[PDB]
Amino acid sequence: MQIFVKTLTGKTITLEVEPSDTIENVKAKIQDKEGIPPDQQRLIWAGKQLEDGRTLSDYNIQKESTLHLVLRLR
Amino acid sequence: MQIFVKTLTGKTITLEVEPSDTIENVKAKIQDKEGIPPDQQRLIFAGRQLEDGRTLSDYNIQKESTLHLVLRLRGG
Repeated sequence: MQIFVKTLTGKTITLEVEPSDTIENVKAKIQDKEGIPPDQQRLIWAGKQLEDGRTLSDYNIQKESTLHLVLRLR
Repeated sequence: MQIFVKTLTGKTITLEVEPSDTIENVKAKIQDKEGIPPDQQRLIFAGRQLEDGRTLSDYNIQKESTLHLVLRLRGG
């Protein structure tokens, strides 16, 4: 299925994912498409930071859902 | 000075801060007003998750700026 990942800087990308994809999986796909290291990525849904071991389905993230992405640089 | 803190779920508050306040200091103020423990807070400005030990001045966060608050809690 397709989801959207938007930064808070106005940048939007599409991703092809599966409901059973883990958040860690999704970060890997974002690295593949955009080059952003997973260690920097924090994905956000329902106002909160998602956990690497949980799946999209776990959070009721469905087709055409929009996630937020913010970056931690340290 | 005044800044705004907004969640990504439509909740907004005002906070009185100083430029020399660290992000950690800001989290303490949010806990004072909202009851949210600092470790459950993440603050965002211009797409960047802010580091706890740096200041509002370090990030060029000026009066009437908006910070985004993202929550962080195991299982949710």
